[PDB]
Amino acid sequence: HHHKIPNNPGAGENALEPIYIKDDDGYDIDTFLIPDHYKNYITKVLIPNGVLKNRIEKLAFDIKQVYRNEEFHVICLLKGSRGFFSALLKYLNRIHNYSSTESPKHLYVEHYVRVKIEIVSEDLSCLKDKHVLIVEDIIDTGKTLLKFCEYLKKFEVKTIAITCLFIKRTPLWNGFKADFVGFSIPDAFVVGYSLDYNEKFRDLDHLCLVNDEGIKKFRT
Amino acid sequence: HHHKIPNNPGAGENALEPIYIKDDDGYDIDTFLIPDHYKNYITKVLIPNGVLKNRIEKLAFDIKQVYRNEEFHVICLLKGSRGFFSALLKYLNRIHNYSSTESPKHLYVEHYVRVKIEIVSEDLSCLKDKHVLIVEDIIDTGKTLLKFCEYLKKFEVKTIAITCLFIKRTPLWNGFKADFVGFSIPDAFVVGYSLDYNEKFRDLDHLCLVNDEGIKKFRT
Amino acid sequence: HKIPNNPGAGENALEPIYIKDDDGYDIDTFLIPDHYKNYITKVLIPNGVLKNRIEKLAFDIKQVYRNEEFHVICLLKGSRGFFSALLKYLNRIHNYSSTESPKHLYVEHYVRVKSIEIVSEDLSCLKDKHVLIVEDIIDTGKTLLKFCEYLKKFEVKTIAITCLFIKRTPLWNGFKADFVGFSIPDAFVVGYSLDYNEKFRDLDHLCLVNDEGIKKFRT
Amino acid sequence: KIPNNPGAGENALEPIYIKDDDGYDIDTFLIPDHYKNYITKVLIPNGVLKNRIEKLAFDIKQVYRNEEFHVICLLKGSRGFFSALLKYLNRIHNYSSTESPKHLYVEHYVRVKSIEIVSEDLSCLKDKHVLIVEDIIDTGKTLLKFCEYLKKFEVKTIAITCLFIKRTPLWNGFKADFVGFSIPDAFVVGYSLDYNEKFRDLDHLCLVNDEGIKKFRT
Ligand SMILES: Nc1nc2c(ncn2[C@@H]2CN(C(=O)CCP(=O)(O)O)C[C@H]2OC[C@@H](O)P(=O)(O)O)c(=O)[nH]1
Ligand SMILES: Nc1nc2c(ncn2[C@@H]2CN(C(=O)CCP(=O)(O)O)C[C@H]2OC[C@@H](O)P(=O)(O)O)c(=O)[nH]1
Ligand SMILES: Nc1nc2c(ncn2[C@@H]2CN(C(=O)CCP(=O)(O)O)C[C@H]2OC[C@@H](O)P(=O)(O)O)c(=O)[nH]1
Ligand SMILES: Nc1nc2c(ncn2[C@@H]2CN(C(=O)CCP(=O)(O)O)C[C@H]2OC[C@@H](O)P(=O)(O)O)c(=O)[nH]1
Ligand SMILES: [Mg+2]
Ligand SMILES: [Mg+2]
Ligand SMILES: [Mg+2]
Ligand SMILES: [Mg+2]
Ligand SMILES: [Mg+2]
Ligand SMILES: [Mg+2]
Ligand SMILES: [Mg+2]
Ligand SMILES: [Mg+2]
Repeated sequence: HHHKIPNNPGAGENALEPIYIKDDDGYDIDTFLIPDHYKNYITKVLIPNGVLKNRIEKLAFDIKQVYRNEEFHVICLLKGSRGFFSALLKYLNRIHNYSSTESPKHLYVEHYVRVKIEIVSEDLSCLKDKHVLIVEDIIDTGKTLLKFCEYLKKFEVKTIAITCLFIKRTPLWNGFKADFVGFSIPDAFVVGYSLDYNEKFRDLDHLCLVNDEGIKKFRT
Repeated sequence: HHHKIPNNPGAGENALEPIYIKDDDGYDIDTFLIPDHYKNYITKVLIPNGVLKNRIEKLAFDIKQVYRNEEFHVICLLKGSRGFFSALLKYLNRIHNYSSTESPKHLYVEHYVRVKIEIVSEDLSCLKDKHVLIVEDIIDTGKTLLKFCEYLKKFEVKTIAITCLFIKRTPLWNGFKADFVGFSIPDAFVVGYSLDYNEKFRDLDHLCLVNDEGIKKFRT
Repeated sequence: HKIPNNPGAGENALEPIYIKDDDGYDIDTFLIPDHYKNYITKVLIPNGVLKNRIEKLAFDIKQVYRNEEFHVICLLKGSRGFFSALLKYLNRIHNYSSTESPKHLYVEHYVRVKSIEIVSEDLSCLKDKHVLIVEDIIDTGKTLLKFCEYLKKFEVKTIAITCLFIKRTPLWNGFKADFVGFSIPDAFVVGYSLDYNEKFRDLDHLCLVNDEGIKKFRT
Repeated sequence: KIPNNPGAGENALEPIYIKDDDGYDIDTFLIPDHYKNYITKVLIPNGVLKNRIEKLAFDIKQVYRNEEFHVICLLKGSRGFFSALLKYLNRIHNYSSTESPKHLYVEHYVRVKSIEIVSEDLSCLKDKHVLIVEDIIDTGKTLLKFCEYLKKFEVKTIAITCLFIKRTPLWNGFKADFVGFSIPDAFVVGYSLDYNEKFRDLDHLCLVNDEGIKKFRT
């Protein structure tokens, strides 16, 4: 197929189905290598580090398939998207190096913002007439991404697409769909892979569920 | 714990329980990156490449726990165990580089054999009074390892332990258990990760099931 | 050791790799993207050397911060490659260490500094904290001198600077890092998140731009 | 096209020239603690090895494109070079849309002693393109006779890829078709290269000091 470049933020019109992580599946602690200082604070491993990398590699492939022959500006939503973002660039670089047929005019430009609606970033005025690809780690209620796309309309961009690693199946979801989705995960608080609980558990390579002890230990 | 070093080949006395791959689960083709030349010959992806490495990383951890501060000789069963073997060495080296308390007399020595009982190797007499760890890719009926352990007992080795990446749940299984098991997989013919079908699909990074077209296509 | 607390001095700084003047590799030696090959003179430092050096820097950094929480600051957007690579090996050390405490590790922070302008969030939370600044390259050292002085306004405990490349420019103001990777000749380099007009960031190797490259991506 | 003159290296691209007396000291990279007192210097970092091999795999695929070729791993010193080679070879095949499962690579494993060969029948290599993967070329005697031994099984072509070639005055003039590094006349270990079965697990290519030779002498 010839894929149209996505330009309807929240719709996910031609979005491919993500990996469906069923309710109450995964692996126990002793299955993979988990840091000793985190071992007593984790219920179970939801998604192994290797699966994440393998999925993102396919996401990077899907993204290149639709942005083939156009330059696009990626926006990293600090600081939870850092792991997802860097892995994405890694596999994007690999694609540009192993398929040939390439032009230094159809590549990507890195941008970094922090969203809390208030924005800590650069001017973003240079995004006019540009293809924007938003890189978010996780969608819960969809409030953050909904507000952010309206704020971005103020800079007169050409298109807005959203890639997301995890979508939580929360009933509080407002219907905001990403155009490139990695995983569909249960309604549980997850940590690891740059996803945190009070700035802890970011360095955990696997996606895990926090137990009662972890929440209590690192509570503010 | 204080672990005894295993010396009862086929018993799996203190074997830790492996990952249970259930019947009729896995991922479709469009989930991960599959080579275009193999895509029409694969039913589904059983185990992603990343899960394999993450489990093997833990196996190397489990292996080091019982062989800590002891020299042991690893035996690679060519040519299907190659991938498992290389990954095992990578993470073993990883452990040695990230530990201030080790000695060059407590490491591992590589040996390579070909089993078709016919054995293609070098001496095997140098294994006298040595700790031996057999590295097998997959145990099906358990006949190969049962005879091989008897033949290996002719060289007066100290101990014989077996690590295995996949054990198939075949009713024809003779009860041979490995001491370090990675995955327990359904009774289906799998390929990928150095596992072949008529010397094909070895270069496939994921563990997959061949469809009917694939079996017919590469039949001799 | 002692934990460094004198930004610009490099009191106990270890000697870095000295990349000599007029050495490196030609284009056909390593893998270079086809779209950048005609715009590159030579490969100065291979991608693999970078990873191996950073892996050692992470070891030196953990040696002095062992049992201490420290805050790493990524100086966007050129330090990104260095920063992510640094965390990878730091996690690696923490993941195999049976003598660690989740209260004593590292905390990530991100700032954008241009020449002096600061785009960030709080940094007031760096009070009574050990600060480790992660910079990709030191040229004249002016940006880092003002930033370390400005950072002194937040009453932090310590300020240490780790740097991947230091250029031997006669314009150097004498600012020394505490953890240096390479000492490079006075030439304009690109690759490994180092750019020329937002280009060449995706280049895995550290390379020198030719005259055509300068003209092509000129503004 | 396909190299078919073993030992000549007719169209071999010149490799990286590691000059006499360059490299890095111990405190430069990560070295295992049980090996630090037994190593003089680091000659070639592990990363340079991988990056060079990645380019070698590219060069190899350029000439074998659209044809089946059989790779031969000379155990057990070529294991490191071989596994990395297959990694990047697979890497190319996984991102290429013009590949054919009829035209890829087939792995073989032989063990060479000093000339006797412990392997399979090798009769399945009849009329096949063969690529020999050797860890190091010193005098070139071992590889010279093996090519003669392999040419009796009626193979189509014989090409040789080598990671390191030593500048020893005892060299017989045997040239490889795909060369990684040209290294000085010194005994190196690491990256599956051994000294009495030691230092194989060493990720960097290093030079053994006098104490190390003394320590692990048989
Ligand atoms: N570790 C975890 N984090 C979560 C979880 N659900 C949400 N979140 C996110 C919490 N969180 C932050 O910590 C923001 C600051 P940073 O950590 O730097 O990205 C925002 C939440 O992301 C979802 C929002 O975008 P949304 O609700 O508007 O869709 C979760 O189950 N675990
Ligand atoms: N790809 C796959 N291979 C399999 C499968 N079941 C068995 N096997 C193995 C087939 N096979 C070989 O091809 C031997 C040659 P090599 O491939 O070079 O190691 C031996 C089988 O391994 C199990 C025997 O040791 P056992 O029956 O005695 O326990 C399978 O479901 N998929
Ligand atoms: N590609 C290259 N970039 C360089 C080079 N020397 C400096 N620089 C840096 C150029 N540069 C920027 O592009 C700033 C924006 P960003 O790329 O997003 O961090 C600042 C320079 O960094 C040195 C300052 O810290 P300093 O002057 O205080 O020592 C160089 O030889 N090549
Ligand atoms: N670690 C090191 N190993 C070396 C060195 N020079 C040679 N060699 C090789 C030593 N060696 C072996 O140990 C054979 C067994 P294996 O190690 O399992 O392949 C053979 C030598 O390879 C060169 C032969 O092909 P050639 O001399 O006939 O040209 C060296 O400077 N360091
Ligand atoms: Mg977020
Ligand atoms: Mg959070
Ligand atoms: Mg087998
Ligand atoms: Mg087989
Ligand atoms: Mg900078
Ligand atoms: Mg710049
Ligand atoms: Mg050899
Ligand atoms: Mg040897």
